[PDB]
Amino acid sequence: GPHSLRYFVTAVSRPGLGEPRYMEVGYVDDTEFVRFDSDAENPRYEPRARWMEQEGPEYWERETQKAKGNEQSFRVDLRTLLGYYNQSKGGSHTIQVISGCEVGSDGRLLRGYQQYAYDGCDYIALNEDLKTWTAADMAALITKHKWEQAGEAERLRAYLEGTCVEWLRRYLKNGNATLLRTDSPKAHVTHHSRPEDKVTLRCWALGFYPADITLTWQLNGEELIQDMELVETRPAGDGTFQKWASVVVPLGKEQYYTCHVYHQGLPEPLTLRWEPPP
Amino acid sequence: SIIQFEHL
Amino acid sequence: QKTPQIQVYSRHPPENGKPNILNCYVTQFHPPHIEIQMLKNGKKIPKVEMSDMSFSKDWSFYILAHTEFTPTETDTYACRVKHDSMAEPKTVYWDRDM
Repeated sequence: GPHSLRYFVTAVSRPGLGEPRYMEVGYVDDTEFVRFDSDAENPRYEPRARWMEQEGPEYWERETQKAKGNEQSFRVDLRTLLGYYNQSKGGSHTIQVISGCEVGSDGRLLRGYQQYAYDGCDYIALNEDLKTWTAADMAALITKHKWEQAGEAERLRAYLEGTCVEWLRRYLKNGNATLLRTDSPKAHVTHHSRPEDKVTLRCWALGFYPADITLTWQLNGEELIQDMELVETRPAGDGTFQKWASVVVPLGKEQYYTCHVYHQGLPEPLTLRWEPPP
Repeated sequence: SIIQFEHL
Repeated sequence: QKTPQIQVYSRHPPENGKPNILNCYVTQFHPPHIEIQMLKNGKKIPKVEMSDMSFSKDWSFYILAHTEFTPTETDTYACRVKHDSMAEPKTVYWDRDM
């Protein structure tokens, strides 16, 4: 399948509390493999996956010094946007960046990303053609003209097509088999009281990786989308994930409902029913 | 390897 | 500003008398500054470990707080979050069926 290398960047000013916090977090196929935090006692790039430790001391020193120069660039950027938006030097503000590439099975670039955000709202983004910019407001228009004059879109097309893909394949050689690891969900149904003649049937999916999963409740063969309750997928804390879905059913009609678990680790979708003890 | 960012 | 969404749940299926992990999963909040406490019978738990903060594709941040605990039949647990989006700290109570 396709692969991706993406970097999530955060720069937060905190006037009166110290220097801005800067973070660089890298993901291979949505999996964190490197992270830089300026608030550490020693600010250095650190591997977040054991398979990144084969990379030599020159790689870590090159990335660390690059992050530190990026941090200075963001410190300047936070001051610039105070002028763009006519904001005071006393407030805290956030700059966020998503940067990276999506690569297909043939090794060719599928999608390139360079997206910015200021205080949680879109600021500017590189368009899918990798030649034009989409600016979200008047302040972003200043950045757009500045970047158009300097050919910045030109500079990222070269990085996204060349540098990003080459690093992604280099990282993939060390961690390709690790990223494909899956853990299938273990599932069961629980039974809970409801007022009067109703009961709740809760279908659990536990200990699965990756996080993508689908849980459905069926009366006969009809999916009960409008009537069920479900929680957002959540981490167990040990690397796996959890999710549940529940429906309120009439008392005595529990055996009329079926739960279905769809996960990429399963040979075929799981089918479950409420099962009372002997 | 993350890109070197350009000023806004 | 975006209001945090909170889930309080155990890592393993809860069994009274068996050591476990209680999680407080806080998502969809902006700005990233946040304060998260875990309470036992209304009283702050002193050792609460925090995961590194990450952010999503809609730009909102998320983080996992957890603490070792041994559930009992009558002990009540909760997670309290202070964030600029809300006038008030928000408290979410652990429901062992959820």
